[PDB]
Amino acid sequence: KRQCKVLFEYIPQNEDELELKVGDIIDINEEVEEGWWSGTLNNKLGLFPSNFVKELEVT
Amino acid sequence: PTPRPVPMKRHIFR
Repeated sequence: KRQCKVLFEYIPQNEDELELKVGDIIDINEEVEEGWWSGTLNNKLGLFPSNFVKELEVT
Repeated sequence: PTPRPVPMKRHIFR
């Protein structure tokens, strides 16, 4: 898997976004655009801000 | 990269 850890809380600003809590581990799918990744958290697929996370070593 | 708790502008919706 490719994964990241949430560094800062993020309240979704839009309906297609994930809510982020510090220390959440997200399974990364792809980059939609600079700054914005899709991934899965607690069985939801959504978009999240990439500068709120730290990518982890693959493995 | 430095992570900072400011989200980038979005252009692609979904």
